[PDB]
Amino acid sequence: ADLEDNMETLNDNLKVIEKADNAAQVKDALTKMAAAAADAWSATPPKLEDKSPDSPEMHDFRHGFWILIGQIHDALHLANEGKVKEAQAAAEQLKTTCNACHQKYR
Amino acid sequence: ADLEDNMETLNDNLKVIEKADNAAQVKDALTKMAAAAADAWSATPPKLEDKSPDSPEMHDFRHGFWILIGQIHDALHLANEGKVKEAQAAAEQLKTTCNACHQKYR
Ligand code: HEM
Ligand code: HEM
Ligand SMILES: [Cl-]
Ligand SMILES: [Cl-]
Ligand SMILES: [Cu+2]
Ligand SMILES: [Cu+2]
Repeated sequence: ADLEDNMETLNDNLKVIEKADNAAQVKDALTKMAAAAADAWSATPPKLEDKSPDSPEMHDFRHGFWILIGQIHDALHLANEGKVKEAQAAAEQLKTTCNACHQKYR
Repeated sequence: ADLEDNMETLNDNLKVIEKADNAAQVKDALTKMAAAAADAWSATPPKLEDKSPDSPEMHDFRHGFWILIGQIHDALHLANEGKVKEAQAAAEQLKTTCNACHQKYR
């Protein structure tokens, strides 16, 4: 529930998806990711600790989780359509969204 | 952070949106809604208290917030395009997602 644990869950489940052999394994990992991002939403990263809760930076930080949550859902839908490799590929591409936030706020 | 508080935030800001006369009012209310939904993600509703956290019903409960969060985002994007009335209309139509969950799980 702290920001570290949420980030590990995100990281770990990205690796679970990469190594997965069926759609159920992918779905489970993706829902775990979504829950971690949702929980991360209310956090203040150390580098934005001096900004007000409703500053543009804090809004944008939260928006970074918003984008990720949408994209995790896109990958979930691919898995439900039986597109295992495509869902795995979509999950890998999530790193772009991971990195976008890290570059600004980590 | 309770399920009650989160539902009030959601309800109250839906009313703020309806009464809004500018884009900024609509944007702010929508982000507060998204934050409440994200926070509600980890909750177990009274009716699903005897179900396991990874039961289909619990996944579907969480999925209800997932759908809502995407739809709030859609309304947010309308506002950012300057389509204020359209964003207000989109926010009002969120109620069907509100009700979809209430019907199953409230
Ligand atoms: C699936 C996507 C993501 C993955 C796999 C991921 C992974 C990680 C990992 C493993 C760490 C700790 C290791 C390190 O700092 O070197 C970390 C830190 C961090 N992440 Fe992420 N992350 C993701 C998405 C995001 C997003 C979307 C945001 C912002 C909205 C974010 C914000 C941060 C911040 C602020 C830290 C530093 C934490 C601290 O120092 O307390 N991350 N991330
Ligand atoms: C913007 C849409 C929503 C609005 C305006 C809203 C509003 C409310 C309000 C005012 C209440 C308290 C009144 C009552 O219980 O009669 C409530 C309760 C509740 N809502 Fe919602 N809600 C929304 C979305 C959702 C969603 C998407 C879910 C499911 C994922 C959900 C699940 C629940 C549950 C389980 C309760 C009862 C909680 C308890 O008794 O402890 N709501 N909602
Ligand atoms: Cl911390
Ligand atoms: Cl499969
Ligand atoms: Cu879905
Ligand atoms: Cu957006």
